[PDB]
Amino acid sequence: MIQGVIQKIAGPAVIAKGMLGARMYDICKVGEEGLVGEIIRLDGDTAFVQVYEDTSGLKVGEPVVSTGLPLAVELGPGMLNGIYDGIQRPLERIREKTGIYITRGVVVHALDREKKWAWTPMVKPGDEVRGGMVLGTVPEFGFTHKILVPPDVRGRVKEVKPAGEYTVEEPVVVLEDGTELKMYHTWPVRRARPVQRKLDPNTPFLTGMRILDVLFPVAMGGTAAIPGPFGSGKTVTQQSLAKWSNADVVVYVGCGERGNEMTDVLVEFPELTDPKTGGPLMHRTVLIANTSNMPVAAREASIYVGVTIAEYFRDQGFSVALMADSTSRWAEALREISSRLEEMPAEEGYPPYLAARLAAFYERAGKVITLGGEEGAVTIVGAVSPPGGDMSEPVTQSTLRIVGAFWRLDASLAFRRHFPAINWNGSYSLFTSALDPWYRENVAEDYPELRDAISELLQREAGLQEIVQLVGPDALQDAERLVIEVGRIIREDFLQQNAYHEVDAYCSMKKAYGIMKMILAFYKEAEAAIKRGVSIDEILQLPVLERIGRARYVSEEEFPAYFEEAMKEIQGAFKALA
Amino acid sequence: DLLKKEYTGITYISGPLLFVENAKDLAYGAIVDIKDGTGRVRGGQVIEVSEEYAVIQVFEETTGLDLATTSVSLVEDVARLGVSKEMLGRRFNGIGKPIDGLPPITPEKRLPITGLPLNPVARRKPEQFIQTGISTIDVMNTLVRGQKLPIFSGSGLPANEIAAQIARQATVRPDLSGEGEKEEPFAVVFAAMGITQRELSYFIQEFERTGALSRSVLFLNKADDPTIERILTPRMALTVAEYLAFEHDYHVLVILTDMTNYCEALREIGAAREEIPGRRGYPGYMYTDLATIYERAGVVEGKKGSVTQIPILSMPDDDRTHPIPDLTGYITEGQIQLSRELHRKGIYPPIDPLPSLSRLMNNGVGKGKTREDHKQVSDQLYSAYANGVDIRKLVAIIGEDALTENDRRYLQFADAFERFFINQGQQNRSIEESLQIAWALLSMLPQGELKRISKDHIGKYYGQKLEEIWG
Amino acid sequence: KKEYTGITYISGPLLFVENAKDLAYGAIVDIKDGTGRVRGGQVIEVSEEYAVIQVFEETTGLDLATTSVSLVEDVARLGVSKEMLGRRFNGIGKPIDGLPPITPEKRLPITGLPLNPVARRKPEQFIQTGISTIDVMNTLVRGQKLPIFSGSGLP
Ligand SMILES: Nc1ncnc2c1ncn2[C@@H]1O[C@H](COP(=O)(O)OP(=O)(O)O)[C@@H](O)[C@H]1O
Ligand SMILES: [Mg+2]
Repeated sequence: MIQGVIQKIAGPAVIAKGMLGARMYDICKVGEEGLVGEIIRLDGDTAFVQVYEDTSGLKVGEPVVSTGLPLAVELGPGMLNGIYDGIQRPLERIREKTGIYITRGVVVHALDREKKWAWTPMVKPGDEVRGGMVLGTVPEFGFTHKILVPPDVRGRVKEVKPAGEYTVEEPVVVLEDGTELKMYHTWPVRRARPVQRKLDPNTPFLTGMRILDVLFPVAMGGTAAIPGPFGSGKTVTQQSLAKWSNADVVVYVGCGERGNEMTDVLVEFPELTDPKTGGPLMHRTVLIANTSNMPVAAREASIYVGVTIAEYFRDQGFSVALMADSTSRWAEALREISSRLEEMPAEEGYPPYLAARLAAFYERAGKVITLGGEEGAVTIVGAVSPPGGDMSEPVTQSTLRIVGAFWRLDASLAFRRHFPAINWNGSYSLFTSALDPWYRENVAEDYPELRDAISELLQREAGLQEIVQLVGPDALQDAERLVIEVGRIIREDFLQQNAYHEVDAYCSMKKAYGIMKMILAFYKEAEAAIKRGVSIDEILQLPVLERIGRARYVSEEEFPAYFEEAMKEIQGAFKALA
Repeated sequence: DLLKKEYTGITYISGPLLFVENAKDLAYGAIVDIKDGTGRVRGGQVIEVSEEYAVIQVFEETTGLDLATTSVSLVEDVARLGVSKEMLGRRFNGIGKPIDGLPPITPEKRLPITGLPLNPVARRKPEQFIQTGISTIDVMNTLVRGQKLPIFSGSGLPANEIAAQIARQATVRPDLSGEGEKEEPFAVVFAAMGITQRELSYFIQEFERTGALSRSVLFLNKADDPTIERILTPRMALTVAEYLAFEHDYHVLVILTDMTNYCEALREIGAAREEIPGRRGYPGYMYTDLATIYERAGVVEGKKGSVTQIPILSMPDDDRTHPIPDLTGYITEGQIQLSRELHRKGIYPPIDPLPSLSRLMNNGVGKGKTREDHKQVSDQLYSAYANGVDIRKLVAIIGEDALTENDRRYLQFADAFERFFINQGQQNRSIEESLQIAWALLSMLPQGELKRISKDHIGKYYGQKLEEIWG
Repeated sequence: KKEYTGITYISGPLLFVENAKDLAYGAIVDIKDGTGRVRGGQVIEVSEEYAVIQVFEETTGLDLATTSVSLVEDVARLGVSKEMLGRRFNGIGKPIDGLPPITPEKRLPITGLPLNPVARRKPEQFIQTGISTIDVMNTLVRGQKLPIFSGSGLP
């Protein structure tokens, strides 16, 4: 392998000379401390290296050693219930090797080499093996971790280990060609894991929020983006999705954000309950943490590590949800490196290849048939942080052209404490028409008609607001004041949801369907009452408004009685007017 | 080592930069001493090193330097500060030298000024409520111990007075939390960057009158001092604060006077080095550089100490979308925004409640901490004030005589809110009095319109008349 | 056939190859590395000392020691035939439907010559698109260029 010496140090960039024979994007060891680096440019006898650690204190002339391999991650049992940094090092053991601060040069293994796992073989000697097939089953936190053949390994089984307890380094299956198969394998983070066939999306990804589940749905293998200014609700929404969604495994990527947000997840998740298994919530969650004051070059590595782990859990037949806390910091890191490369920038200083990276990251999602014949899915939700809320940013515009759903947030709604503050006018979803056969069978036969009626009412209310600004609310006729007040009721009851309330934080589909039915029944009765001769000032003082307006806080187990009482109360109240 | 080595052969001096050719022995980020031909010594730091030449930024001005006699000598490889427990009650300049006439401190440790990132595993959630004595902060934008809560100001707004009042009145309430302990006052670390004499004298006189100088460490960089020294001051101030809090269990409150001057000082160096700019000419790495300062606060698991930050910054032409407030809002955990309109009406403190935010409010309030009705009252106040402000815009079109009876209630609520809740003067309200005033203000609205408050609290606190408090 | 091995610079999507003055501007080349993988590329500048090549795909496995460049074709050409009706292509002429490749009747440059303005004639016949709002009020005539303006969430 190639060795060289440091020629120039400038911030996060190091130029080494004598590096003839090195390859692009290989992992290097820089200096006497052995900092981790990566080659990004070759020029004659010199190579350009970006360092994933702080470079203060380095001197010119220190040796540089090239490993000859790209960045890779260890994939195997023991990844659940843990927290990793940008290059997959466990923080809980850095916490033991070092004090409360993170220092340089710490070498830890991603998977614990001491813990023993109960191995149960499923293949026999003489069997033909192939990439993506299962070799055995190991229990892990109530799941069944399946040992997988690496995607490009073929051969015939010579011998297998009997049932027992082994570490991850123990070779369990030996092939006839002399290659030993362990309980884990390594995979480059920049290569997408191959599959058999992609499938269409026909199953919704339930989030627990009324406005996102009803008005702007996202499918099981779909993608979504949630942009907004600072203080609009991106992090709270993503953490609520991590808490309440129906995904089997949740992967969270903290790319360049606050550390208190990761501390909250580390503290509160072990006390919560997994909705579909009943165990601790943290047992299904994997965290990748790279906070703001961490080294800049590790932000891209965290994103790639997260997506690679999410694809690894896809190959075992699970449905995985991946959350990216901010994809804008990745672009900022790319711009910072591009400054040190002295290359020609794009519209706002970003490198020209930013859109290619963004497209390659998002197209890794989808519902597939795995190499073993099973079915899995990965869904990606990525947040965008525009500068000053300017939605004409290049990153925001690039993301708009590849995602299937768009959840735009508004600062004006967040100012008046109206949450989740989703801008109804600027948001859309492209999975609405494909999920109707699921909704009809699993919720109700007339649910899409109710959803379309609600959308039509919102559109009509949005149409009338140009006149209200012009001549005031009182100039409208009563038939239009009814539309305005019904729109206000919908906005303050159905769309609004409190993520910190004890009951309102989670909402099933049938509860939202009942609320929509109640609102539409009230609107129909009020529309019938106006033409009979009742002034609108009589209608909007009926006590059934408080019955409707507080149906949010009714618990899930108590809702069917409340709904049946309110539907009778509507008819009882509207027959006594005139 | 103990030897010294001098490098001659300076080939370029212009602005804040200086080039030396045969200095390949210098480590990256090291601190050097630049000696003039007349014997004057100036400081510097290496920002780029190579086998061809090294680049050094100069803290002081470059007047009097020449290429024939100037020499550069190494001081140390990594910038370090000598700290001790005995610097409480001392004053230092922008680069750590005493300016009070007392002899220099004797270090117990030498710590790197750049610091290290806190391990997210070793952190813990901040949950201790702090009573500042301001109703618009205590009730609706609650501040907890370990939080970063900057203040967004203007050119003529009294942000310094608000910061001094907060530092004077801040206390915790162990009786509400049931601990029964009696606490000790906060230690104050004060970092001034480009401060003027008019504000520095006010701060000095306020600290003298309150008697808090014996617990304070001061880092002063005046407006006539060299600009490039502003790079170092926040780092040394936070190094001292972290040392005190996490080695001697102090509760440290840190005030940074103006981050706008720090950003201009950073932009000067960024433009001198031909970096790729962001918006409005600021360098592209300003987010990371601001993050290395702010995220040094918080609490640590298994330790009694804490660090609380109150940065102050001025918004250019009151613009919230300027890059400095934009990135500060993206990094910090909330903000307190002053309003010029409230200042023109004579309301003090002129805190605008709608653009203000506190992210850690949910951790430090609720049952068993302050009171069971805190959050719902805050939400109802926010909604009602927003409705009143919205009605104020309809009045400008249709006239206030054409309003309905319902909207006049919201308009009068907004006026009474601005004239009574926000406007408090120099008095020190407790949390209970602030909640009493808030409940007295909510009583002017119909009982059926309090949608965000449960009926249990409404049946317990509603009905109190505002004249019973101010009459 | 001939291979150029004088690579001197790799950075992002570009690479420099020396002594390559025989390559025409805009030609298509194949980039081969030590692992045997072959990538595509296009020449974007030719000079006396070196030529500049923009690389398709990614440049992860490349190195200055074993990389070689060979010529494919001087002008980007496409083989056309009437067998193409019912086929799918990936955007550069490679089938992706699994059927065998077509046999070309001709090979034409993908960049087209301009039409002589004295050779055109006025469009005079319509196309039935089956949509009432297009057929009746905004009729499409044979030889017209009629774009459709849409938003983001529109179908
Ligand atoms: N669904 C919600 N329910 C209640 N409060 C919310 C909701 N969403 C956001 N908030 C409030 O808005 C603030 C937004 O903070 P956060 O989402 O952490 O920052 P950002 O959106 O800028 O990343 C939070 O402090 C939270 O109190
Ligand atoms: Mg956030």
